[PDB]
Amino acid sequence: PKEPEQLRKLFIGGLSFETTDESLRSHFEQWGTLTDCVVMRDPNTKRSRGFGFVTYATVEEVDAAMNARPHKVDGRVVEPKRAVSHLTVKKIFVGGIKEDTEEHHLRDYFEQYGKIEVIEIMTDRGSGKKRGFAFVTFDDHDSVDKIVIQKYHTVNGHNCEVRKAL
Ligand SMILES: CS(=O)(=O)N1CCC[C@@H]1CN
Repeated sequence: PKEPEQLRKLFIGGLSFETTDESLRSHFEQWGTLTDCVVMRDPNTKRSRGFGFVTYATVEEVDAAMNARPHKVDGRVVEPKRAVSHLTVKKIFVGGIKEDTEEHHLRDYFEQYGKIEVIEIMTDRGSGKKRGFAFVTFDDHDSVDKIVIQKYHTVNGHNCEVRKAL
């Protein structure tokens, strides 16, 4: 029961024009089995378009590669990102938390996706009452990318709606 291929791909931007299918594969095979690895090139000149993609056998292998950033590939720091579900942001909206969800609930849950920098539990401008949603800001976009492709998020017993923010 393999994870969907779309969830096992990493788009690699910022490639050296010298990077090849073979050299990109040799690099990223350090973090797992690669079922696909392509450098995008011009159809007429064969000159590199400066980006490519690798497909791992499992999602855990994608995580391993992302946790090994920064990647310097053939002398150039590249920019890996998970495939589109790119709106590259570090902040999420968390809705459906009602009035009893506190900072530590959100922190304890979301800290396993990435390093948290800000947690903002929203309150009513007039009364101070909790409005039932929050924003979490991480230090890096991959946390958010992992979060928003999950079907479900359960925090403080609530089934929450989570999406990318601004
Ligand atoms: C992640 S990487 O393979 O590009 N690279 C950067 C420094 C550590 C490692 C070299 N072994």
